[PDB]
Amino acid sequence: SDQESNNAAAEWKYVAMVMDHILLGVFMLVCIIGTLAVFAGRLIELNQQ
Amino acid sequence: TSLSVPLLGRFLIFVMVVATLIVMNCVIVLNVSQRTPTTHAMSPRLRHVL
Ligand SMILES: CC(C)CCC[C@@H](C)[C@H]1CC[C@H]2[C@@H]3CC=C4C[C@@H](O)CC[C@]4(C)[C@H]3CC[C@]12C
Repeated sequence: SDQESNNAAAEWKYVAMVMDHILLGVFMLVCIIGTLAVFAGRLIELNQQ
Repeated sequence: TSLSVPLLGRFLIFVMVVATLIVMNCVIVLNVSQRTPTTHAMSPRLRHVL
């Protein structure tokens, strides 16, 4: 019974790990996109002088 | 002023960057150390390297 319970718990842990990996990718991508979307328009406008 | 960066500011930004890199390093080391058979597979290449 303990082995079955641990297997179910490990399934939950695996789901959490997969969600963590997706969110790592999403949050790094969002950091890059926010940094660009805030500043790059004005920076390219100034560089085109 | 903005003609140059003061030494104090340069040093503080440098140590902040070093601290950020070491935080990333600690996160990576913890990710590697707490891997268990029930979630992660045994990479033989990394094991042979390290
Ligand atoms: C992020 C880590 C690696 C560096 C931290 C220190 C930062 C603030 C340092 C590293 C290199 C530095 C630059 C190097 C050279 C110049 C040209 C000078 O005419 C004005 C200051 C300026 C533009 C410096 C500003 C401060 C600077 C950007």
